[PDB]
Amino acid sequence: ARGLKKHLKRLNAPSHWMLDKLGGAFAPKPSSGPHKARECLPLILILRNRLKYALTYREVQSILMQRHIMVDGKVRTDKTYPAGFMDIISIPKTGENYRLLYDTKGRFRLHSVRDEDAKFKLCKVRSVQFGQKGIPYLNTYDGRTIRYPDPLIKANDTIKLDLETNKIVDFIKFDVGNVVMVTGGRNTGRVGVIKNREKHKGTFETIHVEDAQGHQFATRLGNVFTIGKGTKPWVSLPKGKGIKLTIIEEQRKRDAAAQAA
Amino acid sequence: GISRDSMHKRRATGGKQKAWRKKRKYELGRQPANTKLSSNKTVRRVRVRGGNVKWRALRLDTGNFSWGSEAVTRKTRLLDVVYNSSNNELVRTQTLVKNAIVQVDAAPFKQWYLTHSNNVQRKLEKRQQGRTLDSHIEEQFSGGRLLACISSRPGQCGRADGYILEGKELEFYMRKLQ
Amino acid sequence: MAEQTEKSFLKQPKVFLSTKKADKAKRPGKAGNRFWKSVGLGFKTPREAIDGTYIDKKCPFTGTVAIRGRIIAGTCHSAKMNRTIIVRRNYLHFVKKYQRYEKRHSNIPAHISPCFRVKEGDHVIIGQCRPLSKTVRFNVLKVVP
RNA sequence: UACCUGGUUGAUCCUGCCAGUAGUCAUAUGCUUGUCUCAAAGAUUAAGCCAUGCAUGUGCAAGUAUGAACCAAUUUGAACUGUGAAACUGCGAAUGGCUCAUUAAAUCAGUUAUAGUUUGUUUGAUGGUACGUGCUACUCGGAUAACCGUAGUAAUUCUAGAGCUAAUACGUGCAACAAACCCCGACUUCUGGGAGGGGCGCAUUUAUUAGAUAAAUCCGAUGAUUCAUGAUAACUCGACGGAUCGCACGGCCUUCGUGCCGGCGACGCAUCAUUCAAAUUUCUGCCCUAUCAACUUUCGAUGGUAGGAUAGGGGCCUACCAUGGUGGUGACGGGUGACGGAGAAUUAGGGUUCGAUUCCGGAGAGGGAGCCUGAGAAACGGCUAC
RNA sequence: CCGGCAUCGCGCUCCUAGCCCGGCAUCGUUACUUUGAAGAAAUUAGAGUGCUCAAAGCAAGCCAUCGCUCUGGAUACAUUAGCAUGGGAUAACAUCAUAGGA
RNA sequence: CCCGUCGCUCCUACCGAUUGAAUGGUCCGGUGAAGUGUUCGGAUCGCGGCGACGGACGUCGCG
RNA sequence: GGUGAACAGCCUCUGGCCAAUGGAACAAUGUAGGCAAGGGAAGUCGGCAAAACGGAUCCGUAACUUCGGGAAAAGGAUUGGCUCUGAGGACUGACAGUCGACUC
Ligand SMILES: [Mg+2]
Ligand SMILES: [Mg+2]
Ligand SMILES: [Mg+2]
Ligand SMILES: [Mg+2]
Ligand SMILES: [Mg+2]
Ligand SMILES: [Mg+2]
Ligand SMILES: [Mg+2]
Ligand SMILES: [Mg+2]
Ligand SMILES: [Mg+2]
Ligand SMILES: [Mg+2]
Ligand SMILES: [Mg+2]
Ligand SMILES: [Mg+2]
Ligand SMILES: [Mg+2]
Ligand SMILES: [Mg+2]
Ligand SMILES: [Mg+2]
Ligand SMILES: [Mg+2]
Ligand SMILES: [Mg+2]
Ligand SMILES: [Mg+2]
Ligand SMILES: [Mg+2]
Ligand SMILES: [Mg+2]
Ligand SMILES: [Mg+2]
Ligand SMILES: [Mg+2]
Repeated sequence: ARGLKKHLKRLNAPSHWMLDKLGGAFAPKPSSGPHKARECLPLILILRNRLKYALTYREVQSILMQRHIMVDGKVRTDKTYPAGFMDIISIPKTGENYRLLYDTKGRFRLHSVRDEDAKFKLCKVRSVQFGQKGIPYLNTYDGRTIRYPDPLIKANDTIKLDLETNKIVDFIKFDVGNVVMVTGGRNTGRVGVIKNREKHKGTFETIHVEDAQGHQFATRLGNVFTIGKGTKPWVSLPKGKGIKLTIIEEQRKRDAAAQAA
Repeated sequence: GISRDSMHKRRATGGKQKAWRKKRKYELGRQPANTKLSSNKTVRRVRVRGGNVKWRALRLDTGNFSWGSEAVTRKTRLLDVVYNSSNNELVRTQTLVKNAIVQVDAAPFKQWYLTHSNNVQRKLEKRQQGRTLDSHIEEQFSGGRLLACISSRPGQCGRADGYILEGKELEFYMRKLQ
Repeated sequence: MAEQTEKSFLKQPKVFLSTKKADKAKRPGKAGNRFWKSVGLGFKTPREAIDGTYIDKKCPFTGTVAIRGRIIAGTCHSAKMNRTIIVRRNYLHFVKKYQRYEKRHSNIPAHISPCFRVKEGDHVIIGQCRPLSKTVRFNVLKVVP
């Protein structure tokens, strides 16, 4: 039409928001922000629909305008903020930290972390290039721009950032054999170790990953995300250690949980 | 207004295209500038998409011309338009337009060329053993005004910038000027 | 000289001919040497596009067009225009009601550089570029006769 | 539930249709109707016409207050203290919503591309020189609404004039080095220089140059670039480089002087990236019609070159040149009681028919056409004309 | 159902490259076929769930049903066009006889 | 059993002089509102330079 | 000779003429030529007479047809002056020199 669309209808909402169908006509319409806004969750979905600390739009407004809800080292009072992958959401009054990760079935969990693994975050880089006066800088998929990059940190790689020094402390070089976890598509959620990476001139680079227990799959580059060097992750995985389990297997889990009680 | 739409054209097969929209702004045009060469220098603001500004140069006399073979770029004053690769009428009515051929003062270039105690003549003798200075441009200095190719977009940026002719381009335009 | 044939002097942008300090081996496109660009994708820049005198701003190798998008193969259907051909993309179509194939086709205008030399009905490989004209969105990258 | 039944005959076996049979998230209507849950409803005809009323306005501690009010009420110094209605300023009104008229490779779907572009905002990073002969900043303008007052008009958020008073409205204008380097350049000693002093932010445009190899001291990206970016010479009557607003006070005297000072924010300028997007754009795909076989092209048709315009590619337009483009694989033309799609009904399978409609995309606001503001409109709950 | 082998396997220098050595680049196209990715939800199929059933909905269930636990909110389909991997049976195109061959 | 002409009633379509008629479109040409851009234009309105002149005047500064 | 498509009309050169009985006046009716407001064939047997159209370039051109035409159908646009630009040639030694009356 004749400008930006400022309403979002619940059915048009991303499928991983889980939100119901007769709940209304409209959805939170996540504001423009630092993350892709189709791969994100508004802090209203973080508060009302997952943690249930409120029960209405206006009560979530009270939550956020109290200045309690602090994201990534700094309080964000916007109620449609596109919080997404490894954004850390802290609450001083509850002294309670959360970190937003994919779970194996393609959705977002809020995994609790203690303070030491909440002092910092971890994100991949979009691309590193020069700027004014020849000073190099790199761009992350969180949008952050970092100047004077370590001369070895390259594109597609991963970098840890503290919230006080607010710069790089270490980086994982995206390469063969380091644990990744896909962040988009049908394979999203599953962690695994890269086992192969083939490139075709002029198209998306394909990443073949193997899970911790035998299964193998493939993914496009924009979706994969190294976590740690080697098999060991540098982040606390959720209750499913990044293994997507077949529906038969997950039926057996619930059957066994039934027959164990 | 003036429109850049592909709607009013035919199709590639040659059939008419029934209209389905009313004209949109983001397919507009604006009427050309026909930048004259005149003393009463006049460049007017136009406010375009994105809110930024373009400089419609209605008429200029003073331009900015480079000399690549010696890498010196001097302000100068335009003399006249003498050749224009699309239309003779544009030469006739003296419109400043990209890839046109104007004539320039040679005053900044002469006074530069005289440039380039013992510290001075030592540097002059270090140079001036490499002067080549083709006769085709030297005779043009002796005539007192140089051919130059305007390379800016005066209706787009509001300037008459350009470069002095040398070499095959000089000699080809020359061989058309007689 | 032959290639300068129009009412303007044809010349390659940002390439400066009559320079003082010139040398035959610095990099092409610099110090008076003709510009060319390896379009890539395994396509090899032709020898006469290297040592060619023609000046052509729509050539993939020597011009200002970048080959990006999708790549097609077709056949030269006619070479009756200036620096352009129409490639016919024969293929087959699936009629789902009938489980059979009907052959459809499409004529595609494609810009050739003067480096290439096409006769009617020559296998060609073309790649997508910026819109050069009303109908031309492709440049010829390979010609197999 | 992958189905048949009555009718040509004196009777028979057929081809064959007629009629029966069942559904419709498919409408109308007729008869009838006690309870619960659910919930389409001026689309088809008239994208015909509209009385009335509403549907888009906005206020924080943080742009502007003794102009007139309310609450505090004064040791009668200063506040306008605190609540602020009106108004200026800023922002939104380009979303929502309604409809399907026009439109049949067009919109639209899947899939690309932008290295061919603009993008208020978000988020993150970022920013010297304003003149002083680059030897540390150099000065503070009235008028304007609301108010008061005098009025025309029959008249409308019609309208002239006087008196007042602000700015984050408007308009000026202080500038943080070594200048790193770049070009001139007195004389010295001869210079390969010392050089004494004279010219140089960031954006805009133009131009030069660099942006590095291969087996017997080279350093970013791409699948692909003269890319990212640097240096240079300039260039602009330069948009810009903060005359803004909040609280909480609180270490310590240099002249003990609200004194040396100092943090946390709000707003705002510009650049890059991100995001919200847009706009173009590649391939393939759409119903019936040959009683629609040639259509396009002087006046843009297809292409080339140069330019103009656009935010940008492009015959989008101009000048010149070439003689091309589509078609029996159905162009062009005509019909459509035709917006496209996700999908709906029916279904053994395959299909047949439908899809105005609440989700996505497009298009319109009586019919056309043209523009202001703005980041965003060819807006119609904006204007101009017929 | 298949890995790898050898037989009368044109070579590979380079990443994947053995405890001299498997499984390495470029130097005919397609279709077909397998697998993979990306694939908007709503609709449909289909898993769980005693809205009392049911159409539905996406909830909700168990603690001593005392200051909280366990949560789910699956999965499929998506023909045609495009991208990518394995095969070469079947089927078209082009074509070693001038050798301008290796 | 049955074919056709003729006579009559009714329905439907056809040809048909009438430069037939109406509605709606499309093209060429004529006229052309209006807006946008442009040239001149200059109603008034801003340091109100200077005459060192008595709130005034002309030279007025350019915008 | 000029214009012009032109042995059209109009004007001039060589050659030839001012020969047609003259003076005054400008009344009616005439013969020949024009022009008229508004209307536009009502006039009259009848558009008789007059007016209108008229060259050229570009576009467009119906019914009917013996397929040759109708056709210069009908219906439109342009045309001056002056200053330019472009294209079309000849002779001589893909270029150079010399010349060139015209047409678009
Ligand atoms: Mg809308
Ligand atoms: Mg059946
Ligand atoms: Mg019978
Ligand atoms: Mg019977
Ligand atoms: Mg029936
Ligand atoms: Mg309708
Ligand atoms: Mg209406
Ligand atoms: Mg162009
Ligand atoms: Mg319709
Ligand atoms: Mg809609
Ligand atoms: Mg609209
Ligand atoms: Mg409108
Ligand atoms: Mg309305
Ligand atoms: Mg003549
Ligand atoms: Mg005659
Ligand atoms: Mg008359
Ligand atoms: Mg008569
Ligand atoms: Mg009569
Ligand atoms: Mg009579
Ligand atoms: Mg009569
Ligand atoms: Mg007559
Ligand atoms: Mg006739």
